[PDB]
Amino acid sequence: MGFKCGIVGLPNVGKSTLFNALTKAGPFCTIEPNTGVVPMPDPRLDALAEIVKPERILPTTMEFVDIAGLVAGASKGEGLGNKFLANIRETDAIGHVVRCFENIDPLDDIDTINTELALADLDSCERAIQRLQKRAKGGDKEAKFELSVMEKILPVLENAGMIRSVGLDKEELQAIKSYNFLTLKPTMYIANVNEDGFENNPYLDRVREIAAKEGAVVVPVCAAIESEIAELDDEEKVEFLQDLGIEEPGLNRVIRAGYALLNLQTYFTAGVKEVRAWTVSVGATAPKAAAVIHTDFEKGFIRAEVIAYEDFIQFNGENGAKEAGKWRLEGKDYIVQDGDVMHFRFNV
Repeated sequence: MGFKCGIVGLPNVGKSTLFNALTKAGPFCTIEPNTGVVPMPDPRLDALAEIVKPERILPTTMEFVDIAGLVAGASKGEGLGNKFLANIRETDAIGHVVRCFENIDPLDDIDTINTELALADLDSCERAIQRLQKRAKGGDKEAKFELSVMEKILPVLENAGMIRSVGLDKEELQAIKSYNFLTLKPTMYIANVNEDGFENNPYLDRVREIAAKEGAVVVPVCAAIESEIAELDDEEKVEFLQDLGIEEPGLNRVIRAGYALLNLQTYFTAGVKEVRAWTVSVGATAPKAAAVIHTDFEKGFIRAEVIAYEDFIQFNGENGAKEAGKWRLEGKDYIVQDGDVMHFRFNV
């Protein structure tokens, strides 16, 4: 959708251990514009590879961005050259690291940052109201429509609330898109714990408590335990894992949780030459999905040949599934499903 999640956090909370784990680890694809770009870790790839035996395997990517600058008075601070807020502006969602062990209600911590986001949005909202008012006083119908949206979010921002928590409809969103409001960015909590934190943890519970209220995802990592795995060899690490019920780097969970947060889904193409993960927004039709591969699919699309991920696996590839009849022709309004194995036609 834009493809950036910004990692934010209070000064002593592991943001750093976590974003370095993420940077270390960034088949035959060379991605090298990577101030936080990583390959999506997706075990569907290898599972597909096992059936298909492709020469190459091409995951997709997730971009994370480590938000520079100081938090404590970001809103006032910006006039002084603080970039916390502008940095957040260049992203599409927010992964919000919360210290979830001792050395204080987690809410106070989370509030420290949300205050500064709401305060900046308030200032935007107030300044907009002044301009849009004078347009509307002059009969300007669009400006009356935006203003009325401003006037719904204003008192929410006055009270440190999030624009994302206001039930605005699509027309309403559409009209305020251009403000690039910070408190409208989707967010998930990255609850950072001790290598022994997952368990009976009053902190982590209170964060889950807080998230439940606003529909938010919470993803526990131990950035301690996570930063370890990260300065071992390619493979000189396997034996490190098993030692508990984490079957993979708990980091892979944060990568996938942020890919979701940006509303992204994967579909796959699979053949003897390659298995590739392809990114589209949730709810894309096949033609939108397809246009990701080539731009003439927009107009040129004829059909999608589609197998549900679960069938491709079960029936061992495309001739299996065909045999079992799980190989569908789908059309212009088919809504791509997570992990569909697709082949697109622009000829018979």
